[PDB]
Amino acid sequence: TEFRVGALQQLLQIYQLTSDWQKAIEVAERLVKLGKDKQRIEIAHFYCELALQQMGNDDMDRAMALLKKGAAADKNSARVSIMMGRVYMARGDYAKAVESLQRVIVQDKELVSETLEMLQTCYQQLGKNAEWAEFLRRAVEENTGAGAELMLADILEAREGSDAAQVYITRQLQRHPTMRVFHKLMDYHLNEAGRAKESLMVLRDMVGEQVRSKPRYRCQKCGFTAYTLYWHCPSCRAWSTIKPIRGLDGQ
Amino acid sequence: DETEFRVGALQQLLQIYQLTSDWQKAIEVAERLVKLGKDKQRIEIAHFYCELALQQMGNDDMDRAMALLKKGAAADKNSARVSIMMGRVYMARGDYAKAVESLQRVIVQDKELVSETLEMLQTCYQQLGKNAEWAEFLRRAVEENTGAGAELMLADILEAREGSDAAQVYITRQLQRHPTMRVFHKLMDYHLNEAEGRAKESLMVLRDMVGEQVRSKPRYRCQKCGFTAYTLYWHCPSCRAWSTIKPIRGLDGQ
Ligand SMILES: [Zn+2]
Ligand SMILES: [Zn+2]
Repeated sequence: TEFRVGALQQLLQIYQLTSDWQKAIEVAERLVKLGKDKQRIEIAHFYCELALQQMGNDDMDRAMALLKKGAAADKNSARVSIMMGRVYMARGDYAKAVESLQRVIVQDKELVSETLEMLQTCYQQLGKNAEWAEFLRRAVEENTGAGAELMLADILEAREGSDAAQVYITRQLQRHPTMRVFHKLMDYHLNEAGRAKESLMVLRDMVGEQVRSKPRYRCQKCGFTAYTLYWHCPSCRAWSTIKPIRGLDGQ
Repeated sequence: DETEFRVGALQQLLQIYQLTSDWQKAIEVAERLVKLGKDKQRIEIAHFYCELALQQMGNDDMDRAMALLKKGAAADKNSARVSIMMGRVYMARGDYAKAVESLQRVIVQDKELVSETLEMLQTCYQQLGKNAEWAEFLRRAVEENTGAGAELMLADILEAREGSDAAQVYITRQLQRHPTMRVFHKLMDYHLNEAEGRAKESLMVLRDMVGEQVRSKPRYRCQKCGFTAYTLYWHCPSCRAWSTIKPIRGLDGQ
């Protein structure tokens, strides 16, 4: 309908700036039927933002209703799976929280790293700590990143000591080299007491400065970078474009 | 119009000829588009010549290749690839004086490719006995942030005069001013050199792991499509662009 699509697109952008998510859905729904299948992705995020402000009213069940509408809009949205997970955890339904959250593996494998702080407090309190270490082991070799590698490395330093963990990360750091796991060299720093002990911790600190100063996430549209995760990019105003930085300088 | 139709047909011939490595036929079509007003083709014309000069360099015909390179220089005054290939031609003919001249034109044509000229220039300056001027060129190159290759080159030269310690404090300075895994790797070698006692074994295994990443990581990336490569490809196998592959800058690279 020519100029009418332009007016909707503007209205759609302005309604997100004014954090008017319900109005943003109305405009986005019209664009979906006008041929803009890409706004399907953004409608699910709008239900996620609506649900977020329903959680601030404690109406956790109305929030869960918004998330199911969001899942209806985007089956592949990993954000709805994470938020439905937080709900099932709030209710103590730790089994259903693992059934979602693990949906992220099929939805966006670059975001499985985000479901690991939860799913840990889910396997714990479900009584399945051994099944958890198997999940991490199957996640590290599936290449989830330095996050899963170090969560697994912690479990072993407590089950089998500081010596069997040093030999573990050495093998994994070959298979998947990353500067963060190399920093875990403290394992060598637990020994060695001469002139080189005073030569090795200076090398570690150099690595340590880079581990904390280097950003953790980058937008795939523009170059935006941050230490935490954003669903909406504060530079190009896109959705689902910020993923963890994969590489030596990252995870 | 009738001219816009003919332009579109030349572009189709130029595409088919690039794709078949028919550089001679590609130059003919490209020269026609230049006549019509598409001057940006002169960039593709110089690469077409450099592909031909690469054919003649494979038959030890340095005079035929240098003739083609002069034609490429005439099409593209700014092609840094021409300057480098004329360095290889002068150097095989023993003309090390002229080799420095064309290789150094890269500083103007494409500052991101100067690191690709350092090893031949180091060879040109030792053959002329101008090893002291090479050091001055390198200090200027390190300060203009040419890369870890220049930083490491200057660090061997700084050892050939004042040894360790003196070269180390320079590297630790450059490492802080410009962190790279590669320079970090060299800093590790300075810390075990003249420093055995079961901690060297701890450091030596860490230095190997770093060096294992230095020898095996790709150093080049296409700026247009992000394709990475171990060699400097002038024609990007992925997106087929010309002179988009540059050395990877950063921690992962120079
Ligand atoms: Zn962005
Ligand atoms: Zn490319």
